[PDB]
Amino acid sequence: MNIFEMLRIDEGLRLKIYKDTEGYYTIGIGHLLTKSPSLNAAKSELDKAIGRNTNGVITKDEAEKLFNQDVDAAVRGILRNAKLKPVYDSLDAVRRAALINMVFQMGETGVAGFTNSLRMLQQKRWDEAAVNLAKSRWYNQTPERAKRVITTFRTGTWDAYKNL
Repeated sequence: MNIFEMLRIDEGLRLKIYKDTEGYYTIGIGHLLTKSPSLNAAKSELDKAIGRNTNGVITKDEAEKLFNQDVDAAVRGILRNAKLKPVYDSLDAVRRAALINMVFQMGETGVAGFTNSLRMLQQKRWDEAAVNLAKSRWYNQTPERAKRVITTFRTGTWDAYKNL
């Protein structure tokens, strides 16, 4: 398993504009288009994103190309972030995938806010950190996905995804 397969499981793949769990306009593999309520604002961001008149529908290839960029941007974001970088550097390869997953979902800013959890991860207190991460809107809102990510941090294995 790898970050790509992992995220592909957590986000799914949709070739037509859809609303995400928060009610926002999304397409492909969890690619947020706009927080705006206008389907029209969404289609416009979409076309700009793809470079063609999509009319709200994209191909598998287009979806994947957006996905590749988003993963790259997630990694680079962590590497540039002063709160995130040190945690990332401290982690083994599987857990690193878990931090990338959070960042792809909630943005750099969002994850950087999990101050206490970040400190625990850095200190390698797995169980403690898993408990702290669960005390969040994040866990409350998307508990199935949050549980898979948390288990990944707790065990350092891909068990939670081997199921799926």
